Amino acid sequence: KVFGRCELAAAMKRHGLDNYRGYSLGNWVCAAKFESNFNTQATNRNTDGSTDYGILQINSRWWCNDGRTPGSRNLCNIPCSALLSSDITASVNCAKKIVSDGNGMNAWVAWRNRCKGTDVQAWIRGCRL
Ligand SMILES: CC(=O)N[C@@H]1[C@@H](O)[C@H](O)[C@@H](CO)O[C@@H]1O
Ligand SMILES: [Cl-]
Ligand SMILES: [Cl-]
Ligand SMILES: [Cl-]
Ligand SMILES: [Cl-]
Ligand code: NA
Repeated sequence: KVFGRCELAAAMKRHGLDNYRGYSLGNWVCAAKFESNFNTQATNRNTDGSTDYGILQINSRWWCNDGRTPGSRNLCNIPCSALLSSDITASVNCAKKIVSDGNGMNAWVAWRNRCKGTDVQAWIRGCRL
């Protein structure tokens, strides 16, 4: 599923992402825009053999199990395919664990390079919420 910008903002807010760990909703919408272009089915292979999954491009190196990243962790205790569902519940719950691990949203390379320090509120402008 490819979300609309305001559709995704609503779903993230319903699942309690808005200001989670101090990150306003626009931060999460911006991150998903640049990690996946709002596509819950996005996947990308990393150079070390791991893979990033779903609308927030969560990495199998640490967070999910895909059966093909030897030596990795599954800290969210989910199959990576659960991060590709049209329902973002699993991605949100895993993102809450990631952002709580001490580094905040710097765990998302696209947020760090393309959202951090910008006017992220622009990403929820015009949505009802
Ligand atoms: C929280 C998380 O899994 N972030 C990943 C990061 O691990 C990876 O290096 C990158 C590759 O483009 O995509 C995502 O930002
Ligand atoms: Cl915001
Ligand atoms: Cl594995
Ligand atoms: Cl949803
Ligand atoms: Cl922080
Ligand atoms: Na893993």
